[PDB]
Amino acid sequence: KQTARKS
Amino acid sequence: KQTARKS
Amino acid sequence: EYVVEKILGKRFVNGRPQVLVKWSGFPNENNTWEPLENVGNCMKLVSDFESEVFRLHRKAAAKS
Amino acid sequence: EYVVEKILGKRFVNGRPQVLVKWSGFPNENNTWEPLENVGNCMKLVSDFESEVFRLHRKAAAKS
Repeated sequence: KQTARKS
Repeated sequence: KQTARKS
Repeated sequence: EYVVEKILGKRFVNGRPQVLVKWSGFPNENNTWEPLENVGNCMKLVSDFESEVFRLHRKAAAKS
Repeated sequence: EYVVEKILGKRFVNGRPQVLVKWSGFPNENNTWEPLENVGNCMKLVSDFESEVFRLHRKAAAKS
């Protein structure tokens, strides 16, 4: 899965 | 820690 | 942390890189700029974006 | 997976991005090119490298 943290 | 996979 | 659908842009803010994130399940209206430090878990999508930029840079070169 | 000391370069191979990795505890002789897909866990160092490239691109612009 491609994920990221949201700022 | 900064790490990476080695190919 | 949210699932990312695509990376759409890149910029520098105060000299530090950020990328424009399309979040999976959210409309484009909610796209956000994120520090490159935040996107380690979607580097396949980041690589896809980088590949596209290079392709366009090569085109700008060709037309020059 | 190894500890990374620094990112030293960037290139495209068959249109896909790679970065040049200095491994912690290894001499520069053993630096390797790695797919951007491989370096999700050292994005602080990747961001540092990107910041430096931008700085040099701005210099090339200034001198033009």
